[PDB]
Amino acid sequence: SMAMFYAHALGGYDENLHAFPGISSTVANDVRKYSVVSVYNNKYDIVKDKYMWCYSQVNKRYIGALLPMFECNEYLQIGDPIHDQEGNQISIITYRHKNYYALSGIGYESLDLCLEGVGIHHHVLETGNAVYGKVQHDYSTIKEKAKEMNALSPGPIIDYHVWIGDCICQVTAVDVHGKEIMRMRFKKGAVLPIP
Amino acid sequence: SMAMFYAHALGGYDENLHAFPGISSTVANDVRKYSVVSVYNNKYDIVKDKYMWCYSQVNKRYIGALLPMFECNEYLQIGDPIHDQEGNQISIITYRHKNYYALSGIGYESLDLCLEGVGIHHHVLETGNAVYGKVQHDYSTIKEKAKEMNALSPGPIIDYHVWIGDCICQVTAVDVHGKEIMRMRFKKGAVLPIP
Ligand SMILES: Nc1nc(=O)c2ncn([C@@H]3O[C@H](CO)[C@@H](O)[C@H]3OP(=O)(O)OC[C@H]3O[C@@H](n4cnc5c(N)ncnc54)[C@H](O)[C@@H]3OP(=O)(O)O)c2[nH]1
Ligand SMILES: Nc1nc(=O)c2ncn([C@@H]3O[C@H](CO)[C@@H](O)[C@H]3OP(=O)(O)OC[C@H]3O[C@@H](n4cnc5c(N)ncnc54)[C@H](O)[C@@H]3OP(=O)(O)O)c2[nH]1
Repeated sequence: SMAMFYAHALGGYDENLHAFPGISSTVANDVRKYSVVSVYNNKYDIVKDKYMWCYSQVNKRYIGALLPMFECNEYLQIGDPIHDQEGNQISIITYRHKNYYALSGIGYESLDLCLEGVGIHHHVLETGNAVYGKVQHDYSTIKEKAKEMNALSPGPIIDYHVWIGDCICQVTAVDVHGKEIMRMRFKKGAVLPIP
Repeated sequence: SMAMFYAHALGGYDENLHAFPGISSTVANDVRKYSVVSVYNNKYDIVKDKYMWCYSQVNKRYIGALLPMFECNEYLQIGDPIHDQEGNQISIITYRHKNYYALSGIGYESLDLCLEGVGIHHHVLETGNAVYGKVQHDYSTIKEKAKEMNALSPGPIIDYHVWIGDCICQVTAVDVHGKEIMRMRFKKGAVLPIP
């Protein structure tokens, strides 16, 4: 039966289907393996070694992941089918950053959250900056901040912070005092979508 | 002057130094770029496309990461220097899995936690299994469990679970009801150390 893809931005989230950033689908395509994709008889190259951090928030559920992206100067519409080089539909158009479009599916490093009670914020990580909790700065400032917060007892997580940089991505969680409760690091460079 | 490396297992953790699994160091070596290392003038090959999830727990702080590993049939002792091909020390022996040794430093995807109040548990992710919260099972069972828990309101995180598989690694966090509050996925296969 035909593979279906529903755009979350058009109210298409379905908990029974596979969940990717901006997409609920009846199939689960591993989109890491594609170097070329097709949209309406036009071929586009997947960018090597830089990705797009994409996320949707549907039904108090956060669905984020590092996705492959391809360069296309033409305007493509949300929901347009994306094909492989054998005519199979593998995704739909979702997110964009200037002339780059995300290829959503089973992609790279991902973050899923239950959004009730916590907040989430997205930042561009400036090159050369280190990250602690809800702040980013030069290494020495961050190191001194971390040592200061070492005296405090950890409280419950209230906010998550996503840091998207040219060489690395990170996700931190803080309590009400700004103490870093958790840090994950994704060793890839990426960009954020532009609405 | 001279790069220093201190083994956490020998009480060497220092908050003022760079922190990696099992190591506090005065330098931060990016160990992703090495394909061969030297220990006692003998060369060993870094394993392609499979890694070791290593962690130490020091001063109520969890320091884990996916690290490169190399195959060595000889016995190497914790703290023994690891060199590159040019004779420079880049790391020390830390963790082992039979004939594989971790190369600790700035590695691949990482997880840092504040251990006060929450617990952390490590699991081998069986091939073909999906993960929800504190359980791993076939896809249909996991989807059905997730939908059941979708009705519950999320509570505070009390436990983290690390899932190390042959093709993927995941970290989830659960509340007291077993509801999944958070999921990160690392798109790499790995093994756990054997004590
Ligand atoms: N979406 C997604 N992104 C990835 O980057 C990725 N990498 C691997 N996999 C695995 O592919 C198999 C299915 O193709 C699954 O074994 C999946 O393993 P898993 O990643 O271990 O998660 C178990 C399911 O459980 C899902 N859930 C998690 N929370 C919920 C929820 N509240 N309601 C409904 N479903 C939930 C979770 O999304 C998931 O199911 P879906 O594929 O249908 O999305 C991925 N899946
Ligand atoms: N350890 C480590 N593992 C990696 O896989 C990695 N990938 C990149 N980097 C960056 O390298 C620069 C320094 O080499 C830093 O900019 C760092 O970016 P960042 O990872 O953004 O910075 C947060 C700093 O701050 C550190 N802290 C975090 N919590 C504490 C604490 N309680 N006490 C003391 N320090 C703490 C945290 O470990 C850290 O500093 P350290 O290197 O000294 O470990 C890594 N660092």
